[PDB]
Amino acid sequence: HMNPIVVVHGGGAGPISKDRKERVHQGMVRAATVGYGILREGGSAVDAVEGAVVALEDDPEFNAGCGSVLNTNGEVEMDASIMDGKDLSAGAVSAVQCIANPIKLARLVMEKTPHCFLTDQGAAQFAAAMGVPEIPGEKLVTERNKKRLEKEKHELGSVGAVALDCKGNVAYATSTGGIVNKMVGRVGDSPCLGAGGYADNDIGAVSTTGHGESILKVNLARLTLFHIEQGKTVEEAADLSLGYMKSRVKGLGGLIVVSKTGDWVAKWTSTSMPWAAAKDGKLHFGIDPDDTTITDLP
Amino acid sequence: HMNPIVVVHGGGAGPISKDRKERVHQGMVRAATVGYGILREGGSAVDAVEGAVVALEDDPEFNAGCGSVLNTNGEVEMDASIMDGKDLSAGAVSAVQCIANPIKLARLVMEKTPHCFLTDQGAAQFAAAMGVPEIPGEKLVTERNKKRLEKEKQKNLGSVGAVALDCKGNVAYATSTGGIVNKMVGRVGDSPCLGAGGYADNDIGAVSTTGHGESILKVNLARLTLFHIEQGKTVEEAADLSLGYMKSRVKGLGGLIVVSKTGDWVAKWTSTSMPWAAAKDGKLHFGIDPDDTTITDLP
Ligand code: NA
Ligand code: NA
Repeated sequence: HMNPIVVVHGGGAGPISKDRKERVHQGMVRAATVGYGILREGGSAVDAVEGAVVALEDDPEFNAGCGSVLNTNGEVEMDASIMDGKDLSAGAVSAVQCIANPIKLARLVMEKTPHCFLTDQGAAQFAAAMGVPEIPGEKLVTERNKKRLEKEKHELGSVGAVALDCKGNVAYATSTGGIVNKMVGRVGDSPCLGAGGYADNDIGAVSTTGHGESILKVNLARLTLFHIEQGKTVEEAADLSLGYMKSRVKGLGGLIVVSKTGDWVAKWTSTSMPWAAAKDGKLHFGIDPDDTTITDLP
Repeated sequence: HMNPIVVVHGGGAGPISKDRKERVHQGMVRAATVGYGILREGGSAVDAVEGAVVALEDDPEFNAGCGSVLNTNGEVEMDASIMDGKDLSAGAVSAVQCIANPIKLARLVMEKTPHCFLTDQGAAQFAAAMGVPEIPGEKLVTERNKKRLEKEKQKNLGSVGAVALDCKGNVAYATSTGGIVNKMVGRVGDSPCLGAGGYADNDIGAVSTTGHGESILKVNLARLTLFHIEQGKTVEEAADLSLGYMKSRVKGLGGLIVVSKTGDWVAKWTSTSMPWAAAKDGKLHFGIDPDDTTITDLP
């Protein structure tokens, strides 16, 4: 049987201050631990990435769940998606408001409905009948996010995880608040199968982050896979696809990928992308290029 | 300069009833002629795909705008998307109501925002603010469809779209749908979603798709087709393969239309029927079933 692995990422974004790097280090290791945990018990690729993403949704350092950036109206409107490489079963939501964990609801969409994509008010109604707790806006809002909003007015990207399990299934999960002063009801790549992620057992899985208009226009995650189906290393593929994204539509960001045969990589063309990976009891972490650290992980 | 072409498609599903065939014909004809009149007057491919799909939106006989299916509480919710092949520029709208032309609203998203994709109340607000009219939601609601919803109490009647190659060698697609009848509030399918409902790139071509929304999304059918044309596959060979893999892998059935950078084109489907029409070299081709392909002169 396979050796399981989880890979996680934060924003493919600008350079991050070195106090915020510490809470970022700890948050990444956390999400990674919840996913590896579940795996190491022979659990599924789907639950692990869901585990991991959920831990970054509940952390206000990251641009997903609580700590989601604010739209034009200073409100949190969130996107998330999930996919299982075995059946290509999938679930997603756009523009959801007033809940803790948009990624759970994507998973609720994947397994309770014969659809794959619910948005704004219809997602919010599905939530009610699944009894998702509806909570006030402020509980997701951080004082940092109000400040940053007046900055781009008076003139931290997606989060995600990929996994391979001890059975050989892969999955991806993605979630985000979108972007600062985004138009109302703006939908990013994070809920667009192929763009914000893809998962196929006969290939591998990918979670992306960056400029989401760019990402959607090149189908960045499925493109990364196209390079692997042509038999490139995982490294090369990400580099062709990220490299295509730069040269064709002037777009920066990054992605994490795991192929069906065990290998995995975290690459980016933006400045920094927090990331972590947990395989064989070692944990791999980093933010800036060629700055990795390996630790041990129970 | 290349000879321009435009292909249009209706929904890719079960057989049409005799009483509708000539109605569907009249729709496909006017939508293709319209689009090719844009291409006759030096028009852009984006302009060509847009107008051919407005036709279909306007026509009560097709599942988009006027005549879209109803969701489970009896209302119309519409998705559309459009893409410029030159710079990969795009716009999309999901779950929109009470506007007459969603494809037209998708165009404004591409043109007049920092964003590729808008949804729901956001989309209402943006349409309203850009001078798009409000129309009683009752006007998109037709009789044929009321009897489908009550009866269902799900049928995948489909989507309409278009692809075009304009005289400069630019490609484009537009896809629009009312979706699957009886749907949950807020269900979005393949049509607004780039790489699935359609994809356009000057480097390879343009595709638009129809069928079961969820399956086209899963295998990313439009982009998947263009991957194979990249590999050497002809437009017919790639449609075969991309549609075969959706059939084997997820057991979805649909159709597509595709036009290459050279102006090679095909209509292909694995569903029983798919209304399609093309205009090219002063000629108007049209089928619904396999082998019925008529080819009359276009004046
Ligand atoms: Na968060
Ligand atoms: Na119509």
